Amino acid sequence: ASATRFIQWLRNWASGRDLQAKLQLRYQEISKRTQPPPKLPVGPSHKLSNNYYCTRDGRREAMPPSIVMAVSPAPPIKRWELSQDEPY
Amino acid sequence: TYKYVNLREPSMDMKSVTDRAAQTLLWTELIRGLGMTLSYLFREPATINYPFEKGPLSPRFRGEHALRRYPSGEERCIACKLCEAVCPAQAITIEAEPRADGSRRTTRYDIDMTKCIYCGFCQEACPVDAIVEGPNFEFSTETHEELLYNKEKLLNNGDKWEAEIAANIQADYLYR
Amino acid sequence: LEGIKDRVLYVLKLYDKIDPEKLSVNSHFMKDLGLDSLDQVEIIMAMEDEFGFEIPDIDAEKLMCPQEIVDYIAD
Amino acid sequence: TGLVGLAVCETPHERLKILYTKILDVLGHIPKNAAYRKYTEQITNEKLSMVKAEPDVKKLEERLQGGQIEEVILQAENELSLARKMIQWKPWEPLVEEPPASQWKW
Amino acid sequence: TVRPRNDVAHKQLSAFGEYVAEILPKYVQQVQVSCFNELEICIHPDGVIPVLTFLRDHSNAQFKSLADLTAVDIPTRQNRFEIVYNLLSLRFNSRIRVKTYTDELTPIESSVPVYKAANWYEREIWDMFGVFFANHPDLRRILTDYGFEGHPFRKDFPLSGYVELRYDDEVKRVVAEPVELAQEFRKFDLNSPWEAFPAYRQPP
Amino acid sequence: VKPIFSRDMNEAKRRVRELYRAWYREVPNTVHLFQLDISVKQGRDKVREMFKKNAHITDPRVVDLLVIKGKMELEETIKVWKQRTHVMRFFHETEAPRPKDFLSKFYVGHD
Amino acid sequence: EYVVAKLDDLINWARRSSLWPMTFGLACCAVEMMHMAAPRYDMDRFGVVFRASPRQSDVMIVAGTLTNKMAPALRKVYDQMPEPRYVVSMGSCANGGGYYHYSYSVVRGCDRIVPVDIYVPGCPPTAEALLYGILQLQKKIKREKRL
Ligand SMILES: NC(=O)c1ccc[n+]([C@@H]2O[C@H](COP(=O)([O-])OP(=O)(O)OC[C@H]3O[C@@H](n4cnc5c(N)ncnc54)[C@H](OP(=O)(O)O)[C@@H]3O)[C@@H](O)[C@H]2O)c1
Ligand code: SF4
Ligand code: SF4
Ligand code: SF4
Repeated sequence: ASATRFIQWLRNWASGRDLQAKLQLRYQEISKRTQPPPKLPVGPSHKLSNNYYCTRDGRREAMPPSIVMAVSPAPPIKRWELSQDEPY
Repeated sequence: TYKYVNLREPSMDMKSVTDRAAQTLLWTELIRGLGMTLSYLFREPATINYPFEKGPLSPRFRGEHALRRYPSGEERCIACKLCEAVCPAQAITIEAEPRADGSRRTTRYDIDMTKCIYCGFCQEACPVDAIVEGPNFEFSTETHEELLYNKEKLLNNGDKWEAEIAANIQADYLYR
Repeated sequence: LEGIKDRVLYVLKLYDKIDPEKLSVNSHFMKDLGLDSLDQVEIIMAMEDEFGFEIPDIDAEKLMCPQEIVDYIAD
Repeated sequence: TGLVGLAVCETPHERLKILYTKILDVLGHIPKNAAYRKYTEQITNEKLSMVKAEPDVKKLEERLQGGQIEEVILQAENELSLARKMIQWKPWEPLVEEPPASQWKW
Repeated sequence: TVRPRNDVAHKQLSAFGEYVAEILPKYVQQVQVSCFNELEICIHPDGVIPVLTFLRDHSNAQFKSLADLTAVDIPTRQNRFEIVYNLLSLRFNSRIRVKTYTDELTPIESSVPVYKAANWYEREIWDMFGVFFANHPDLRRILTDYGFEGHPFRKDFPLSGYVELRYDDEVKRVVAEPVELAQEFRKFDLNSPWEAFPAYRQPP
Repeated sequence: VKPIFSRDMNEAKRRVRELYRAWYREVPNTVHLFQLDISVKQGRDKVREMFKKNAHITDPRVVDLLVIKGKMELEETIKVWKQRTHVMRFFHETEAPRPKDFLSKFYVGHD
Repeated sequence: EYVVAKLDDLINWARRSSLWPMTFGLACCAVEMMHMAAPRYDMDRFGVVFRASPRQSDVMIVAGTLTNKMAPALRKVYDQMPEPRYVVSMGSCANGGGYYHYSYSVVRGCDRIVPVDIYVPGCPPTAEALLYGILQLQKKIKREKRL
């Protein structure tokens, strides 16, 4: 038999709940040809006035200072508590 | 945020010990392992019969090299060598010459498939949009000579795929 | 004593680097026989392999004459 | 009780106190004017003052160590080996080795 | 302002530029460099083992882990190779670089007793660069062929190699080696005129 | 004050003598256990042509580095690794070289 | 005659029905090779099985990069293969070196070691394009074994 009604009872019986979310799972809500032609938004630039590269430095501060030739490198990495969602 | 893996011996006395001992005297977990495979058999196989059904693809896909042209004839490529410099495999070879009538175009244009890792930089570095990557797989050959594409002669044979190319480029301008 | 003088002389003549008339028993490989610097290392390797391989690098400098090499191998 | 690593799942108090008192004697053999003796002493005595103040406290084990009390002892176990190696091969007191050729900028 | 990255922990990390320097050996320290919350220390080749025993199990600086053991090949200097020991602390959460310098053919003091992972990276440097390491157990070729000539990275020899082409010729089983012909690599002469950056140019 | 690699001046030559002694005894092992290929006599001649190229002894560091290199390329066949006659063949047999002459090289095509 | 010509078609059909491969890994290609096993692009629908069987196998699919170290390794395998054998170069590395063509350690595309019958062009050779490593091979079996 290939009828879905009787088979869906068998797959639900043999370990765990199934029915919904199939193996193929490409029936509904799969949009073909994506969408109607969209307009991509512009960032903090594009709009004129006060768009100088003097303000937007990017690659300017890069020169390495030569140093010298009790102190820690950072405050010590404190351990985090166990997860609230699942203890174990 | 610190999860744990080990349960540290869940069995204590009588009820919690014997059921854990049951899955070693008899099996049960083998039957539980059988159960997941049983439900997996009854659900339909997700298979695609290749010569009749085809696998899902994108509007912007890279696989086959073909150079496009304008609607009123005329070779779109300009011989900037721009696509040559970006090419990470250094696959695309180009010799430029004037076409004796003012216009600056191509003479030699070999994109060998012995090289090229199908990265699609030449598709995205071309200012004139000459090389557009056609969604094709049908190019398996017997020899190297049959595989490596010659000076435009096999690339302007990509005009046979230009009906798809002109439709698929409608996702490129104003990106996706 | 007789075996050491017979086996080593037969092994040296078989190498074909020196003539039988050129080297007999006392004629040294360093100047008299006519052997190269690499040939001295080759002759010492061939002589050790025939009788009993126990030749160190320190004794190789001392082993230049075939009569001295036969005395060093016996001792 | 259960330790994280392969270090034994046990907390031996005062055993940590033995190790820290031992290394103070190790530091005072050859380096005296050197900064290695100066900097290690002000950290170790700072820890010793906090260990002696609070016995068998989880907050005391968390003081600049993070993990378990056995892990803090393991972080001081090879410190005795580091101090002994500093005594045998000593760069803390002398400075005489050759400076390099003037080229380091890329 | 949008687009650049901000730094605040530079001053807190610069304290190590004083701390390790205050130990003060001519045997170790030499020059200290610090930029974008990362420390670069270049150390004399004679001391490497006593340098790496420090920063290991030390109460103030506890690194314990060696992630990278990269080597820089540069022909400009008399000391050709700049071997960089990249260390990572898991207790303090900070990264440090232990740079060294070695010339054409001089052995450095290898960190086999200090780090158990070093030996695999130590074999890699001897393959690619040819820098021999003293007190090393079993120095073997890993990436190179079992009959390979020269050292694969060295800027002295070309990208294509010398024994590149391998035929299955007239001999039934033996694969050919010594043929040196190959397809030409288009070395593009790309280098932009005008210096783009201030605070980098040096007077002659 | 300065690195010496392994030996100082004189002992480095004795290491080459030690290397030649070990490698001379390994050519029967590379024929019977490995593969016949050419000959036992020609295999010993293959050693001589390799050391004749290294006639330029000038530093203890250069000699010792070649000894360490020699204790890997010739140590490869002692503890037998994957070569299978295709690898570990130093002598060129597949390609025929052009002789060094003003009349021979100009006729064929050189420089 | 006509009886012999139709009999030679049956011998060709025996290979056209079933091809059992020894798929070489040693590549990023090897994952796309494993996508043949993946149910979406099924290959066990043909007479092709992922049992491999190195001594028994017919059509060795060389996937991806071949270095100088692996160059004598693949050659000795090809000699141990039965006489009706085909070689599929899978990926741009196996064709002529997609990347690493100008590198010192990579052999320039399989053919210098082992003769290739069918070339699969794509870096990630899509399971669409890889089914030309089977169906186009099956199409190419005409042979014309007359005598
Ligand atoms: N060592 C010796 O045996 C020896 C000694 C002295 C002289 N020679 C000379 O050197 C040559 C060596 O060749 P071989 O004996 O090694 O060749 P072979 O192994 O006998 O193979 C001959 C091949 O050539 C093709 N062929 C021959 N005659 C043909 C024809 N009339 N039409 C179409 N195809 C033909 C066959 O292909 P198909 O099967 O497709 O037809 C066959 O595969 C000989 O010609 C011989 O005269 C040899
Ligand atoms: S393909 Fe495009 S970028 Fe390349 S030469 Fe032609 S026009 Fe220029
Ligand atoms: S897709 Fe990439 S590798 Fe291929 S020809 Fe274009 S730029 Fe070169
Ligand atoms: S062709 Fe592409 S995917 Fe295949 S091995 Fe080469 S780089 Fe990897």
